[PDB]
Amino acid sequence: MKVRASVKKLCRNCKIVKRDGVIRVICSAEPKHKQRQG
Amino acid sequence: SRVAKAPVVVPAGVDVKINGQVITIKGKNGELTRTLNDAVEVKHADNTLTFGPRDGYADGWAQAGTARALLNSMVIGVTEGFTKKLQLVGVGYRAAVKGNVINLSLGFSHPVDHQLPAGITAECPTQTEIVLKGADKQVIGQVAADLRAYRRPEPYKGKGVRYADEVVRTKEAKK
Amino acid sequence: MFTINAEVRKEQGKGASRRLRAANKFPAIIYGGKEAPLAIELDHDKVMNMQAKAEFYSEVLTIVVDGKEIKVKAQDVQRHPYKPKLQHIDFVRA
Amino acid sequence: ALNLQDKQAIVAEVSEVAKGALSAVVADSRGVTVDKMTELRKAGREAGVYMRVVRNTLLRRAVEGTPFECLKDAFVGPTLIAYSMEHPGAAARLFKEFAKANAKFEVKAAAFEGELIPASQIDRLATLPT
Amino acid sequence: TTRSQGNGGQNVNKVNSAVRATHLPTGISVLAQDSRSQLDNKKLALARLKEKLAEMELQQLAEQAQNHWNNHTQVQRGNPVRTFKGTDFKST
Amino acid sequence: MLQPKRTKFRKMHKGRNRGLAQGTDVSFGSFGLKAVGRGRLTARQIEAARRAMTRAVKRQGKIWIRVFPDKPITEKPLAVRMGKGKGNVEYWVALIQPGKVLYEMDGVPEELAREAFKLAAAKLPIKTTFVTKTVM
Amino acid sequence: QAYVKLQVAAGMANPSPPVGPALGQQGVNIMEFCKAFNAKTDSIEKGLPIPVVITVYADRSFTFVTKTPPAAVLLKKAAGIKSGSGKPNKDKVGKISRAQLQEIAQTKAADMTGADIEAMTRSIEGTARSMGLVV
Amino acid sequence: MEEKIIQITAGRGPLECQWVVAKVLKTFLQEATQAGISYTILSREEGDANLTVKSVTL
RNA sequence: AGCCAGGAUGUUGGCUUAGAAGCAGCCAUCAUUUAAAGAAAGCGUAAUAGCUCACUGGUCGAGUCGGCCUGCGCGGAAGA
RNA sequence: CGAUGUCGGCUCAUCACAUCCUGGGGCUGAAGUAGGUCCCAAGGGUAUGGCUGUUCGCCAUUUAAAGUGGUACGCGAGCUG
Ligand SMILES: [Mg+2]
Ligand SMILES: [Mg+2]
Ligand SMILES: [Mg+2]
Ligand SMILES: [Mg+2]
Ligand SMILES: [Mg+2]
Ligand SMILES: [Mg+2]
Ligand SMILES: [Mg+2]
Ligand SMILES: [Mg+2]
Ligand SMILES: [Mg+2]
Ligand SMILES: [Mg+2]
Ligand SMILES: [Mg+2]
Ligand SMILES: [Mg+2]
Ligand SMILES: [Mg+2]
Ligand SMILES: [Mg+2]
Ligand SMILES: [Mg+2]
Ligand SMILES: [Mg+2]
Ligand SMILES: [Mg+2]
Ligand SMILES: [Mg+2]
Ligand SMILES: [Mg+2]
Ligand SMILES: [Mg+2]
Ligand SMILES: [Mg+2]
Ligand SMILES: [Mg+2]
Ligand SMILES: [Zn+2]
Repeated sequence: MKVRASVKKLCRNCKIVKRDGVIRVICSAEPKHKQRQG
Repeated sequence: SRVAKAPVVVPAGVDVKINGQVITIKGKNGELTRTLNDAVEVKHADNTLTFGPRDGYADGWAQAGTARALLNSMVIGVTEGFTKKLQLVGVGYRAAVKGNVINLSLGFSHPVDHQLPAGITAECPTQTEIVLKGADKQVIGQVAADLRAYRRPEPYKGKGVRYADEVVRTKEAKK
Repeated sequence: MFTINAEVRKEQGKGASRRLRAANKFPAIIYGGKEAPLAIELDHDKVMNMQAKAEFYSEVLTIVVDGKEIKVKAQDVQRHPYKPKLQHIDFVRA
Repeated sequence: ALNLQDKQAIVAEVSEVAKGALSAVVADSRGVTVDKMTELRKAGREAGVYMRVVRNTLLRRAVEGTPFECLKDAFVGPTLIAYSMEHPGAAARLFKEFAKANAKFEVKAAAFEGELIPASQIDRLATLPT
Repeated sequence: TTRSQGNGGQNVNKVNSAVRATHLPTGISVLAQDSRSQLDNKKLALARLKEKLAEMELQQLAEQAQNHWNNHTQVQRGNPVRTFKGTDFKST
Repeated sequence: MLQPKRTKFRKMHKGRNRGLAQGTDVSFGSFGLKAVGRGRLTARQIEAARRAMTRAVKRQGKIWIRVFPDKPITEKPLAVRMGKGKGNVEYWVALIQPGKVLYEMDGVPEELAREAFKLAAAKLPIKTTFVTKTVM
Repeated sequence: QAYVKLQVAAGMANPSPPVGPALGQQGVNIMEFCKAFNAKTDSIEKGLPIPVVITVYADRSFTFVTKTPPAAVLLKKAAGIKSGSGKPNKDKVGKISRAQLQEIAQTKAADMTGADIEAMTRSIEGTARSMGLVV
Repeated sequence: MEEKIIQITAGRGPLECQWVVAKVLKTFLQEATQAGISYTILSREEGDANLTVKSVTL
């Protein structure tokens, strides 16, 4: 999982979501897309 | 919002009872019951079910649309229901059922044993895919998720427990 | 052609400017040639939107101050150093 | 399409409907680009390049465009009933062409209503001048 | 980062300004403790590592020229692949 | 590496840059960067941002700079007391002017301009804003 | 049903190198297609490619329709050169005449889905311009 | 695109061998440029007399 | 925006390459049928092929969309 | 400053978690023995030796590892020196 400060939307088909106060990006087109902040 | 806007249909001769927010629905198929979210007002006028907010509620129309979707889901459930079929892709991936008890032969030292509620039953016209029908969409989806999370498959070839309409995104292990 | 509602600023000054900026008002002055100097207080976002046009520093506008139209045109400008606020906007009579 | 483009297009269709009387119907409910190509090529060989197969059959477009002439199309506009023009000649044979195209592998969404140009019924007009 | 081995005083017994730059492929290490500022010690250690690897890069050219030299005495006088006869210098 | 050929004197006071600034307006280029706050722009930072803007523009257009590290600051090399006189000359900067355009761009779209100025925000610790040349 | 045309110059039979198995992706034979292509090209000149469309059906009896020679090689022969161009914007290659463009257009007007010859004539003229065969 | 470093040397021979080295180097360069390969001169240490080279690297 | 559909013709543009036919990269990057087609924005192979997307046809339909200034939030934040 | 005993070692450990690592969530340039990893988890292991006036480090054999530290860079009204 990714630990950074500046999280950003990844491509034309990912999805910013809020999950327990942290930004989560997922895109099954790329199993990598699972971002995270903290 | 626009979900609660739309009208809600029910069939004729289907015993639908509202007791405050507790709404049950029973018919030739079966009975689906749940008490609804308190942020919603409900009333029925002789042919329709309407959803709206209650006075002094913030998430009013939102939860009204939520309850609208829920009651349409259970209306469809009591009309015919919702069907799922957990399909396996792999070399010799099989299973079985005994009413609601399932064996899984996917490479363990003990063939896994699975259970389903009284709301779902399975037959086996085939031994690589299981046909299991019911009226509870969320229950059958939970069963799907359980037999999928038992062994979530790999992303490389497509070998494991997947869904009927799903197409595998092939990430081939670069040589 | 913009018709802007503006009033007469009785007392000016720095403290007056600070309280007017608190109460959403920024000044400007009427002048030009030999006429008597009068200065007005403007409607902030209205002026910003109207001067976002390309014709603000070119065309002959019209000012409603104490119930009368005044024909003036742009001459100069001052701006907030580091914020989108026009510190001053200048009028030459037409 | 914005308001000005709509206004010029509506003036264009007003002029076209004023100049031309006869009409025939089609609908691309199951109309493949193969069928569209066949119809456009038949139109190009029969008449000029302005032969069009456009679909302007919306709830507020064709009914509000027709009032200049042939006001009867208030019953035609909605429900996806397309318009195809036939300028040259009186009783051109492009009318039966859309019926034949419907007959050859189509969903029968044209309905061959015919806009009753000769004030005839919704059936085929078998006789045409030759 | 470790302790500068002096005699010594109680402040240098604390200081972890001894910087050791170790090059992991070659294993060559150099230590810098000249200054009590650890940034300057780190910079000096990096510079000394640069210099000292520039004497392992320089003892390879000499080592291969020792191999180029042998070719001078490795010439064999016979079995010619090419022959040039006379000043006309014709190939054969 | 922007740095004076010669300075008036080798050192100078640490200095003050408070209050309001004077580089409010844009002077040379189409697209600029505002810094409302306060800080310092190292010569390395200024050169780096110039190179990065060249990178982004692909050598299309021109770059402009207003503030200069004409003031060789003396910081103190670590582990030296307040005493022993003033410190030693170490590097060069310019400080942050509220309302100042720092780097300028032209010949490329506004989108690329804001991109490159956010990249200036990602090669500088200073607060930013996107500005263009003012009509009179 | 599998409408992919993959053919080469009729002078050489059995185009195994260029496409090969691409023509035999299904279970149909590779000899029958070549025989049919030769039978269609018997009455026309040899040494140029001819496109043929195909809709394979289960009964091993394929239905196909042939077409005219490609307009690319048509304009190639019209210009009398073999290579198109190298960096066409920089340099000039040849001169292309409006009348011969019109005649090249009229010989493939029957193949192309164009009624008014002028539109497809300016189409091929623009093709030549983009390629560097200035009109 | 391959990279080759070749050495031409007189061995332990006299001025005649040095002269032969010079002539062979010239012919080698001419033949290489005819064959279409590029080159650069690295070392051209001289011999003992006029137009006599001891060894060359290519 | 979901929903049924087109998304072509010159064209398989030409190289240099091991084949490059829309996808390894470069050049012109346009002409026609113009409701629509961008020598290609994604997937892919060996070269394709094929599947998409941009864009536009058909429906539910009153609402929809992007810049700003301010109140309070979200994460950056792991001790002996 | 009319005195608050330093480095390392031993017993007891202490506690931190900031995890080295197994035990547990993901990326993978992660197919499976098998590792590169971004991390939760401190209940717990955190070896045995050679060299070293000395935590440091190299080497040999296991193997999860032989953590980074406050404990006045532990603990000397417990030991050593
Ligand atoms: Mg973390
Ligand atoms: Mg004051
Ligand atoms: Mg001493
Ligand atoms: Mg100390
Ligand atoms: Mg100042
Ligand atoms: Mg925050
Ligand atoms: Mg004391
Ligand atoms: Mg005491
Ligand atoms: Mg005491
Ligand atoms: Mg792992
Ligand atoms: Mg943790
Ligand atoms: Mg612990
Ligand atoms: Mg513990
Ligand atoms: Mg604990
Ligand atoms: Mg030991
Ligand atoms: Mg011993
Ligand atoms: Mg400790
Ligand atoms: Mg300590
Ligand atoms: Mg201690
Ligand atoms: Mg004590
Ligand atoms: Mg002691
Ligand atoms: Mg002693
Ligand atoms: Zn994505």
